[PDB]
Amino acid sequence: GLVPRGSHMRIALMQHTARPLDPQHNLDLIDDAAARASEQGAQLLLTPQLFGFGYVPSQICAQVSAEQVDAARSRLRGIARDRGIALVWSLPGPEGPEQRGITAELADEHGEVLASYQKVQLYGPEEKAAFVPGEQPPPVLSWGGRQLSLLVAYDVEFPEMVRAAAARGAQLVLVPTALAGDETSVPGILLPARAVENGITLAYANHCGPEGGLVFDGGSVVVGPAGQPLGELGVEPGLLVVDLPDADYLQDRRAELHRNWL
Amino acid sequence: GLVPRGSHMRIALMQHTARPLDPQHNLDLIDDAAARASEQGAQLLLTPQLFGFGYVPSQICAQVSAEQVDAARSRLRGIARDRGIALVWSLPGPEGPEQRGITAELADEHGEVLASYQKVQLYGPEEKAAFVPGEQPPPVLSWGGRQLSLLVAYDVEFPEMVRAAAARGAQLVLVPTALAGDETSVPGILLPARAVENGITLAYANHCGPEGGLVFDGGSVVVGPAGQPLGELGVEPGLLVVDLPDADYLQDRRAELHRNWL
Repeated sequence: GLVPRGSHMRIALMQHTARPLDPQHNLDLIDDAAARASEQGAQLLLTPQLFGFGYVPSQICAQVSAEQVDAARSRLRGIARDRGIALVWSLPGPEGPEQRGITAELADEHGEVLASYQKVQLYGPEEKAAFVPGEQPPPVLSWGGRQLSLLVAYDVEFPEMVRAAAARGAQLVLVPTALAGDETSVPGILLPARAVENGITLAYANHCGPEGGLVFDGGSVVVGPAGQPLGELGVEPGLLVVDLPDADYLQDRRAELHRNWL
Repeated sequence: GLVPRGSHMRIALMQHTARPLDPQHNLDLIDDAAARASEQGAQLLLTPQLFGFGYVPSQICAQVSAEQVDAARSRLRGIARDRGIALVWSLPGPEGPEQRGITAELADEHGEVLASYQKVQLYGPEEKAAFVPGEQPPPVLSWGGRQLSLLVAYDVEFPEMVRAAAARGAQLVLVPTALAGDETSVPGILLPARAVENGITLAYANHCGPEGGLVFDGGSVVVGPAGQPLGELGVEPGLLVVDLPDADYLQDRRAELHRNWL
């Protein structure tokens, strides 16, 4: 509907089912979403974890080459530019299959890659066998008038990962994910706390429906600093569009002691 | 009602209003609660932050001597022994008024003090003016067949404080508190996450009603490892009695990186 008059930020989250090992199908879905989000006045689209090749870690390790990942990455840079919308995607990283991790990248509407991040907290034995964990803290960068940051999936369930972003100035944390198994506690209990305990907004974009032997939960959501859903989806495919509004835990935490007690 | 047949743990939480600077009145209330919890088969009673002198930090600094704190502490050890119930209380620490912090202590049913902890995360300028912050991590100790730990009030709102306890083996974290101002996000949003993200149980005992110029929220609650309230109170005085049931975030967290990124 009409954008708020001021200077403001409208984001979109793509929730959909990917087909394993079919990047032309999955990237076409991303392109469709990018066009629809831009038409609705969104300035950025967040898409889910490993959407381009499907959430199939062992198959990605066995079957998807670095040249194939690069071809999908160039296509995605192309969609950000061609649809004139900033885009956050998540693919395998650019190294060989035995060296790369799971990453998220943000390209601006000119297609320039502003930030790349490698998932630090791999989930379960198949991810750990298929991917190398990241060793770097989450990036934080100005975009659209706020400080954005990236994390991936299981990362957000650790308070330490969100705090690492908020410590570097993050105000809006964008999280591609792939969560199955009817795990309501992640978006229902953990996400609202990560928002409140840092005073930030988080956007969480999941797959939904049957894919690669799992049934994904959907439940994509944007949670504001009071832990309230600003918008949310259920279990069906959908494009969530949200207008964002413009204790001091982050000052008060005794970080020099906390660091010694983890 | 009848205790479960096995080896099991039944705890009680005292939620009530204290009178500022009137330890004979407030400690009598604790004694009443201890007797009632023991009669109902509870093995431990958790009571709220600074209940013995009321939640009045600046007045405690100005008016309550170390000899007066010690006299209340001996009375409380006496109630644990005489009512035959383990007791967790929270008083000013034992040093002079300008050196002491806010503490929580656990005495067993024999009146032996098993653990003492000094609140690390002071809340707001009046606490910071009246008390010295603690510098030690939360204690964790076997009692009743589980590993118990102590934190105080604002501590629990920092994920790092609960993680410090769970890292040392805590399974049941006991939290005297004093929270006013209709701050629903603490027990509604933060506590359930602290339980889920560590896989622990937390018990949270607040004041309620008008006291020292504030109106306390009540909302005392025991939350289990799925983030569900096992029992909970509203805004009126009450004695909550709960029978406790008998992802691996704690193994998976990359603590050596997290410690560098806080």
